[PDB]
Amino acid sequence: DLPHLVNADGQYLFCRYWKPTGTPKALIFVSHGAGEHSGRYEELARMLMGLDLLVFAHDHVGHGQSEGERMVVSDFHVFVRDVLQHVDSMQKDYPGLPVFLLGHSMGGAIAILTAAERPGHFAGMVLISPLVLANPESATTFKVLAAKVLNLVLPNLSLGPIDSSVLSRNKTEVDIYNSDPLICRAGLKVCFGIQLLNAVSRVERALPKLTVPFLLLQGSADRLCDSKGAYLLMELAKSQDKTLKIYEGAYHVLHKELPEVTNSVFHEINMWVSQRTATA
Amino acid sequence: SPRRTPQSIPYQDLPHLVNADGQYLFCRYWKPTGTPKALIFVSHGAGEHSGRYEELARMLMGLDLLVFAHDHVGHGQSEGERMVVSDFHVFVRDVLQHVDSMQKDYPGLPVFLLGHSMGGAIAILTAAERPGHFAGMVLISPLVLAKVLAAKVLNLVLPNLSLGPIDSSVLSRNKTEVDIYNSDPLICRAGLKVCFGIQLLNAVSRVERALPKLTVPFLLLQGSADRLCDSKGAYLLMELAKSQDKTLKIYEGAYHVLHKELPEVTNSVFHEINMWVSQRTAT
Ligand SMILES: *C(=O)N1C[C@@H]2[C@H](C1)[C@@H]2c1ccn(-c2ccc(F)cc2)n1
Ligand SMILES: *C(=O)N1C[C@@H]2[C@H](C1)[C@H]2c1ccn(-c2ccc(F)cc2)n1
Repeated sequence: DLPHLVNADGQYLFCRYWKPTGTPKALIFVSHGAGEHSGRYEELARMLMGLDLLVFAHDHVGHGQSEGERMVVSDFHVFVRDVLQHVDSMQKDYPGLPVFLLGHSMGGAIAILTAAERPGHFAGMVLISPLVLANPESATTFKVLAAKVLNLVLPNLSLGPIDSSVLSRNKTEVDIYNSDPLICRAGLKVCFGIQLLNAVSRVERALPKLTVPFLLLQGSADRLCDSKGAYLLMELAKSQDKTLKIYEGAYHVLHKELPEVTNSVFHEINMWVSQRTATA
Repeated sequence: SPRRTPQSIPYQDLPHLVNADGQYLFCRYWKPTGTPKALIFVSHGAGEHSGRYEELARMLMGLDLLVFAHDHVGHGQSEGERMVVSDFHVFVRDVLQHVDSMQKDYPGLPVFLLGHSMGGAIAILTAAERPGHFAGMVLISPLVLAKVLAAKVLNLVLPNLSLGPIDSSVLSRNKTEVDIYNSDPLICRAGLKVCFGIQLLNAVSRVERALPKLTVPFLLLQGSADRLCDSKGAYLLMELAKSQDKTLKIYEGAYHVLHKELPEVTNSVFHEINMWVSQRTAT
């Protein structure tokens, strides 16, 4: 019924496309964060489509309108494999077009790992508060063994839900988040918590070989992805073209923050992609 | 006899200004053909002078900005004992004097600051002294991160006490630019004097205290392999400044003088400044 793709595990992934009227100048894959879905990138995608980019996305397995037990994954690499499947199909239909990646939170870790798996393949990456660092209190050998032990008996045990007020200072956007039926607001399950720790460990190992151009957007008051991880990404990535923008006092969901922040975010992505699309 | 530059040119033959201490500062102007859209002050680094910003200034003048500069006291064609200053604030006071004179002649125009190394610390302190006054600041490897006090009282018995001259190869990976640096007679290549090193430590301490009140928009350009201004200081400036509009660009493997680095770096530096100032000049 709906636009979709069938992944290597035989699971249906819901697909979304924002095709410009004329010939596309470039392709851009949108990778959403944990618990959310591709429908939340409607405004960003419309802005990008207005630059003559063909925007495409899928809801990651266990998210939005895609199949899978909610916010569970056999191995974090499944997300990367599925992005590469979708990118490869699009590129076959649009040969020679440059391909960009845009990712938020966990979607940002997926984008990093996707570009690290295919060096020199992506024209650029836009990262909005990417998941790159674990809280040191949750990554100790003791806490990892405790989580692994707990995983054996109660893999679906919830770590408790977050206070949705840490997502954005924009109260209306918090209320939109809280009433979207496609968002999973249930607490992080132990088994998925371990997969996010695998994602952070894999990101850290990938940075010395990451050469893709990137734009990194980060809020200074983000309680989910600490701003210190954005500074470490700027320092450790080997990319020759890297830009960081810090939004003072902003929370996690920068593209759904206070209008002053959101307008700047859209403008900065517009300018950065536009400058690297003319280059093609 | 008429007052002359340290290189014996009468100041009456050159654009100049006289600072609050009665010292002549050599001035430089790059005025666009038509009506200027904005003003931009260029603040040079320690040991160098305003003549090294010729190319950057021509690019900015091409955006219809009126570019202006002076050689800091004790530098280039200005007066004063070489690379010595009574207090670091003298540099800030003199920038404000020049900015205030230009603004009187061009009322209502937005004013930007562009600074490299010590010139960047001057730009930060200048904007911190006048909140909401400057439209923006472009910083190229600014000086933000650091018992020579014994040597300060030992600079009463040994005034010329210096730290070793730096290895010019550390400034840029571009060998031609290193050779240009080494043969410019207006550059002071002598090692950093202890009394001046203390003033640079005062600058860094004052920059740290100014950051919680710094709100000016800024663009920060920094090389990852800079041995003079460690890249760590650029990350700390991004974190501690209260500015709502702040952008950092890191040049992987680049040295200190980014605007005179390898062509791939220099071309990006010029382009990024062009785009950043242009977007804030349209306003
Ligand atoms: C920029 O204008 N610079 C002047 C030359 C290079 C950077 C060096 C410099 C600036 C500040 N300091 C300094 C030295 C020691 C110390 F403990 C603090 C500051 N050196
Ligand atoms: C992005 O999609 N992210 C950002 C980061 C995980 C997914 C989210 C995060 C950080 C900390 N926690 C968390 C969840 C539940 C809990 F009880 C305590 C911390 N989720």
